[PDB]
Amino acid sequence: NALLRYLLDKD
Amino acid sequence: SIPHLILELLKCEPDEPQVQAKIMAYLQQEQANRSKHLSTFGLMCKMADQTLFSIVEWARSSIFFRELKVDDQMKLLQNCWSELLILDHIYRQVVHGKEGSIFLVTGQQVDYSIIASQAGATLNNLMSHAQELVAKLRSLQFDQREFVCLKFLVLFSLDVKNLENFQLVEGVQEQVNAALLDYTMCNYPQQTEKFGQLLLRLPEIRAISMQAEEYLYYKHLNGDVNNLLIEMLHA
Ligand SMILES: C=C(c1ccccc1)[C@@]12CC[C@H](NC(C)=O)[C@@H]1CC(CCCCCC)=C2c1ccccc1
Repeated sequence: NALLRYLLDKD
Repeated sequence: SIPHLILELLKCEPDEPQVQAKIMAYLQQEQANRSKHLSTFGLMCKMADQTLFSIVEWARSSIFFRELKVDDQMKLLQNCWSELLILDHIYRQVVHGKEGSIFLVTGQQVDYSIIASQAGATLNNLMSHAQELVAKLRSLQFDQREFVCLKFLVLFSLDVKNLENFQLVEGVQEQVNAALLDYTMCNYPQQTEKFGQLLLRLPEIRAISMQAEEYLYYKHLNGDVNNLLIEMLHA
């Protein structure tokens, strides 16, 4: 789930 | 008189008006870009999709959760995302709801007979069971302090396996449970049943949300629903 990991890491 | 822990959970709550104004704005622009030549079910999928973005942002910034590594964070949200949607829906009707009306995350109010005409049998059934939870919670005087506790009990679920830091999930579950038990005892001393009646709603909310997921996955395989909502259904 790339989108979810991105939403947790994005600055 | 409120346990310090419940205060810490309260300060992590988002500013409801700004979350709702943002979602309302997003949906307005999307409709502006569509030519006359999107069903009501599709609209609700868009609305819930945007609601998931704000749920992730909330959890990401919340106490305890922000100490977990990304992998553990992903497993928790993939297990409870639907429960958090349904719980926020229920609490929304408790505060702002009116019989015969449904209040949406956009602050809009809609008539039940309009929605029940279009939702279909399965969603009408699930909406009905949620309404029965609404009436029950309303008679218990469900308030915001009890709400945030249940939000964290849903998020930090013991059903989540293969976590690197399961001890934390277990600790949060235990301490939030102890704070809620203390909060209801001190603030509603004449309601012996309130604590248990609150906890007994979490399995019910779980069942409604798991059945809602299974239905939405069915609707996706039917071609009726690519965004965050899809990613969470597959994961
Ligand atoms: C899980 C939901 C959902 C519903 C339809 C499509 C995608 C997601 C929510 C969860 C809360 C969201 N709220 C919004 C969009 O304002 C959603 C909307 C809502 C209220 C009824 C609208 C149905 C018209 C087609 C849902 C719901 C509530 C109880 C039981 C089952 C589903």
